[PDB]
Amino acid sequence: EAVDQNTAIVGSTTGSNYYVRILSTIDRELLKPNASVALHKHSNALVDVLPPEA
Amino acid sequence: RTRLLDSEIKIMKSEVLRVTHELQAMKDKIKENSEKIKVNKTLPYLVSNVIELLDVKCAVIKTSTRQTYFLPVIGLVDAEKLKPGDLVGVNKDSYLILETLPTEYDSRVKAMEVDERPTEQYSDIGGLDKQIQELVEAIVLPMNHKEKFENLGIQPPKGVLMYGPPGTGKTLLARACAAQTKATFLKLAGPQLVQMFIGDGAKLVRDAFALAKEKAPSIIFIDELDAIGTKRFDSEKAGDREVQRTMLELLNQLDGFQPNTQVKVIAATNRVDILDPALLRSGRLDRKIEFPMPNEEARARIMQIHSRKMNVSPDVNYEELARCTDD
Amino acid sequence: KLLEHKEIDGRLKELREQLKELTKQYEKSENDLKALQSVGQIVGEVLKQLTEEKFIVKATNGPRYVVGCRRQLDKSKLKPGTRVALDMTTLTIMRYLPREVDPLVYNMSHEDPGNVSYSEIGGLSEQIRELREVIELPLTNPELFQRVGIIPPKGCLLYGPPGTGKTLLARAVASQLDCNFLKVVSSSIVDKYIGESARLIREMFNYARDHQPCIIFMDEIDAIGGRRFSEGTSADREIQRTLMELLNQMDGFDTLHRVKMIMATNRPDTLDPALLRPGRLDRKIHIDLPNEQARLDILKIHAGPITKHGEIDYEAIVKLSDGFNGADLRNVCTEAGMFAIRADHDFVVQEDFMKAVRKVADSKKLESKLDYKPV
Amino acid sequence: VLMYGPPGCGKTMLAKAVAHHTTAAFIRVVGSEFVQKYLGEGPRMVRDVFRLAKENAPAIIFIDEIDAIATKRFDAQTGADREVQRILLELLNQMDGFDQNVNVKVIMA
Amino acid sequence: ACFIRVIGSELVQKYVGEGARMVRELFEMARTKKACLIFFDEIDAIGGARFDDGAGGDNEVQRTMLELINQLDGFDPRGNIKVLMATNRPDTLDPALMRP
Amino acid sequence: AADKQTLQSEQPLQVARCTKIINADSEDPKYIINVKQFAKFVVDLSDQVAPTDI
Ligand SMILES: Nc1ncnc2c1ncn2[C@@H]1O[C@H](COP(=O)(O)OP(=O)(O)OP(O)(O)=S)[C@@H](O)[C@H]1O
Ligand SMILES: Nc1ncnc2c1ncn2[C@@H]1O[C@H](COP(=O)(O)OP(=O)(O)OP(O)(O)=S)[C@@H](O)[C@H]1O
Repeated sequence: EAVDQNTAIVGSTTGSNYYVRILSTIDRELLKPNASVALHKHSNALVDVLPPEA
Repeated sequence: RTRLLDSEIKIMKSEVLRVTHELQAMKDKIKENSEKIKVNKTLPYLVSNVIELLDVKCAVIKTSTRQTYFLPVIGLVDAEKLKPGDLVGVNKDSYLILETLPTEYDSRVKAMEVDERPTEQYSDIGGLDKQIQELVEAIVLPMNHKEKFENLGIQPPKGVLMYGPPGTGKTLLARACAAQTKATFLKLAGPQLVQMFIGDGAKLVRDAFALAKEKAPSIIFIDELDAIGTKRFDSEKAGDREVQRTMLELLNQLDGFQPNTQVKVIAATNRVDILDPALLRSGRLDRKIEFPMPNEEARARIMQIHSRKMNVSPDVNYEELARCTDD
Repeated sequence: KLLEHKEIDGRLKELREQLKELTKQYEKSENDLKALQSVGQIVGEVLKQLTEEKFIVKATNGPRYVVGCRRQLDKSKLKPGTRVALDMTTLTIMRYLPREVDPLVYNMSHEDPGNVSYSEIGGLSEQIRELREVIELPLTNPELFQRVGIIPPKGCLLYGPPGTGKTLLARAVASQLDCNFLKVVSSSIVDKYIGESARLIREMFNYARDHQPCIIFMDEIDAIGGRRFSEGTSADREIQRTLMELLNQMDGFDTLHRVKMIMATNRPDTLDPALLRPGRLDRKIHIDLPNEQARLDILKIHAGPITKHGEIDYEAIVKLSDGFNGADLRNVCTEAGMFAIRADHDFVVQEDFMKAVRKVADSKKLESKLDYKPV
Repeated sequence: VLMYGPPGCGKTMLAKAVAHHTTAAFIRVVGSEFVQKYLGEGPRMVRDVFRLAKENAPAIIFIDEIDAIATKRFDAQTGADREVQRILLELLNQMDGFDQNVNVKVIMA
Repeated sequence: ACFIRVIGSELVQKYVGEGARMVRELFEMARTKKACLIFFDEIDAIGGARFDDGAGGDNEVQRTMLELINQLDGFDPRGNIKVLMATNRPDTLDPALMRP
Repeated sequence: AADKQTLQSEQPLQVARCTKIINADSEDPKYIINVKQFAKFVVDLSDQVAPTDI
């Protein structure tokens, strides 16, 4: 989920959940489901979103 | 007179290159074995499992935290010495196969080994004397002299069945052969193979026979084989499965494929008629040794054997006592 | 004056042996010291390829990543369903491997000892030749099959009384082809779970899909095959679905390529008549309890390493015996040499054969239901 | 669709041929891997197939199994009842009656 | 005057040899005192049969039962200590305490 | 703060994770430990202890 403008909440495949500041790069509606998104190793922020998977 | 001059300059070079042989050994061993002690003395060095082993010499390690780690360079073992599905010790940081764990056994396999080995010297068995003779000839001499077989060239025997009434003595051969032969004794009971835990008695059979493979003078005393040894049915919705799995795994692990004379199989059932035709046939248990009811004098003998260490006044007629004992 | 030549040459050779056997082990330990700089690499698999260098992957112990290859890793050969390697630190792809084994495959595949050929066995010459025509031919040459144009057949089953050397016959097969034998006792497939049985079946079958000339041998299939009634025991539901794993993946979408299945049972009646249709298994061929010439020939096989004399009454042994396997002949010959070793005959008298026939024919008091005749 | 017949009528053969003739994205699975450990695992498999199915196209997608995973006996607390329950409820509740533009003709036989 | 009462399933505690540690405790309280009576009950879960296949499960019972055979009889026997064992069955015991 | 100063001296004195013992080798201490959750381990001792009571 997203709290506010360009800052949101992502769970991860690391086990836990996180709340992250996300860039203006991704269009503001591309994050409706629990879509396949890309984060950072070290500092955990959104770079890109991939809509299909699995 | 100069071949000795060249050979002695080469002998000074031999002392130099032998100081270099000792240098490439010891001076490099300073680095090598110092940091290899230090990598062995990092931790209790993170024991683990090899999943597979390739040779494109290349190995895949799963930790005991169930986390996987390939390497294309194995390290401090050889590809033949290890094999996949083994306990292995691996550095936490370098993730390097260091040394093999010598803990490759189970728990109640190590509890299964009867270590006390109680004493039955051969005074005790009376009346089964020809059974003692056939018994020693079919079991003890396979433990001693395969030369005695294959200088005449036949085979060593393959299992012996001990049956009769449940009083006449099946415990006698167990304790007697354990105490008098000095091989590695191992026993086995029947409801042990009766498990609520499905699908695991094959591990018991195969791991106990690998134990017998690696502790070669291996007496294996099966007791109450007729517990899981039951003649099969073909019904609908009536009967269990895994008892037949363990029974047929013992059969297909004993006979059929992969034979070995590093195993000795002693089974002793009260009754025989419940048993399968496949549990005996002629390589499963070679011999069919019935036991006589103790006629007269065998009763007197064993009754005196129990009265060996007690105070017995000599007004005892054993033939009278044992002869007025009927059945 | 020439002894100094040997007095330096022997020392040079011995110090050279020292330097070789020491410094070569020192170079191997130097390679080990270099391997101290070698990094454990992450096992995982491609999920799917997105771009020319981005690769959606998933660690088999956990998380998911999008990473890239080295430089020359042949990215086209990464196809979803391949097993790859990843760096530890940078987590970049370093290698792709041929697929896993799950070493339950290893501990029954490469445990196999090769045997003697069919010179050990006999009295099944029709079974030898015909079963040779159904096993051996399409890896010798599959194109007489393609000279007529017909797809080669698939498999067979051996049956009869237990223990006649159904498996010993498969051993003679395991000494003949000597190529790609997977021989499974085929009852330990149920562990304590549901799909793990099926998953191990799939793993062996994709091992058979990778390697071309594979051979499959399963024994005591009554535990794992069974019969489909209406559902009673919950522990037979699993056996019904495992049997359907066999029902698909012995035919499959893709037919197998040089993957022969050889079967041998103790009763073929309780197998489900969905498995009795040919194509899957071509024919159920019978191994019998031997006849007079069969008993005589397998007996003379067993009469070999014997310190006998001109006394061997073959016809009394064969005629006074009334149905005895090759291993029953092992029992008789073994214990006849034992009756010789009873009171220590260093030679072999023939009269102990009569004692062994006595003992084993009297031991056959214990075995009934001498047949299970299929279909 | 539903098929039946004795073992040996070439039961997969029709699926082979119809996979050959078509143009579509013939996603196949088989049945007996549906019986698995974790909660809703095979149900997650069915939804992976359906979400990927609606992602691709209403093209043609395929499954071939009916027997002994989805029998009509709903009523037995006899082993793997979590798994039996999730398989039966998953089959019916993803059947839904319809999805109407996806996964042409799961053929069961 | 002495008596101690011990139910068998009191030793169901979740650490290896903890039951064996209480076997240590009871045998080293037994020798402190003269003419004393510990009592045993539910000796089936304490273990008489050596059920095993390739699982590695209920093994604290196993090693505790071995500790029981060791400290019970053999290696400095009992003296002024007597202990009764209660059951519904002589059927699920060991032939090492059926050591005659 | 009845002992607060000594508590600011025990900060360099802290050791000894719980780590129940499984078993040992022979001829030597060479013990074997599981910690709680992670893995197993074939351990050896620090020098200033009693190898008897392990
Ligand atoms: N020589 C003997 N010394 C001591 N006890 C004997 C002797 N011969 C027979 N017995 C008794 O015979 C009974 C049963 O003997 P076994 O047959 O060895 O017992 P078992 O271990 O139950 O064998 P099973 O039940 O057939 S597998 C016991 O009560 C033994 O004490
Ligand atoms: N009518 C047929 N004529 C000739 N060969 C056939 C015929 N039907 C099947 N086959 C052969 O069998 C293969 C396909 O059979 P399948 O379709 O798999 O039968 P099946 O599905 O295994 O039967 P089930 O599913 O156990 S009821 C083909 O590739 C052919 O080799």
